[PDB]
Amino acid sequence: MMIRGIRGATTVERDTEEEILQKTKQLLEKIIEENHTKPEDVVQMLLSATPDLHAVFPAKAVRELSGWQYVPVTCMQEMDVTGGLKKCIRVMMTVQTDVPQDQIRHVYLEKAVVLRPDLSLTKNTEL
Amino acid sequence: MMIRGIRGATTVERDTEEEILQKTKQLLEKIIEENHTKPEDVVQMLLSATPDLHAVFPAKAVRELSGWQYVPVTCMQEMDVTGGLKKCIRVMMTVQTDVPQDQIRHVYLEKAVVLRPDLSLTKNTEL
Amino acid sequence: MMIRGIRGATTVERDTEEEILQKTKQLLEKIIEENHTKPEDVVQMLLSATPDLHAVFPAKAVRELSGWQYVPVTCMQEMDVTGGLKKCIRVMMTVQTDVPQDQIRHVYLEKAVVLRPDLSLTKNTEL
Repeated sequence: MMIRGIRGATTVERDTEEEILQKTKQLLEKIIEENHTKPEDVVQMLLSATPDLHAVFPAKAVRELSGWQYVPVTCMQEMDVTGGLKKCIRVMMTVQTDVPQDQIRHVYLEKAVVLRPDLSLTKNTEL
Repeated sequence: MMIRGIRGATTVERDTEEEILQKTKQLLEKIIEENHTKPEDVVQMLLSATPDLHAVFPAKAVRELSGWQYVPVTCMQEMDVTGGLKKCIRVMMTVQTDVPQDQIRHVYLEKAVVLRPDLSLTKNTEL
Repeated sequence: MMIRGIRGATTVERDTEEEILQKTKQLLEKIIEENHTKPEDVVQMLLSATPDLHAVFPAKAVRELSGWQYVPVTCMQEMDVTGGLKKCIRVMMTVQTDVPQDQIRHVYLEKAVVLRPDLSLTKNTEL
């Protein structure tokens, strides 16, 4: 049937394997929870990292998640945009689903919450 | 019906936000003109930029295109190839469509016209 | 029919066009033979290269393979992980197939044999 991309993004405080794995895992887990995604219905996944992250391939966390051992995943370098979010891991998970495009739940965590499309910037936060 | 990739590429003269969004929008518009693509039929999109481009994520132009705000898109850095076309933006748009693979209209604009494969289906269907 | 990614990887001894095309073509042919892949059933392909490879886009091997000239493909840079495999080409081939996720045959050649899930761990018996 129809297939849909699911986006997510998250950040780490430091380029360490523990942080990259933990935050990638948490991001994937939230995407799964919000979209009700079963690993057998995942076509494939891509994860990107900004060029300030080198400790580990974030795909390791996907490969270790129980039940996800056959999900095809690979990584890539995000483009280096001047002023772009630093230490950022992004997902493109492709899933078989009947859920319409405008109801798919994309997930933005940690410092990537500023990437939510739903928000306008608050001009005065205090009064 | 089936899912198919549509490829595009374009270039800019300068690493500026207005040029990268303008040429990326024009490339998407041309893809829509030629393939008749409706945003809800797009599974997902990937945009790449050569590493001489840093001013903006080209995906911004997709996110701002009227009706396309729910199309999942993310970017990546293109490889740096010796002699590779400079200042180039490429797209891979994954869509649901019944158009056969050899009729999908891949779009090469600006200096990326040098990338077109110049295939001959008139001959390939025969010999 | 379901869509599924197929993963592959290989390596070259030298960053030359000749070796990159030779080893990418070998990798493609092996994926095709293990999965019985027909080009019209390929949605699209992505190929990544480590940042030590500049001589050619590995996608040239796909564009030049007989009957694959309408398979949409594009490339990206793999992320630079410390101690990541050097001179490595990775593939994500998206295909229409009824084969179960756990029976897809992912192909890892040359020095990328260490990326086989069943070999990646062998070193744990030794150090």
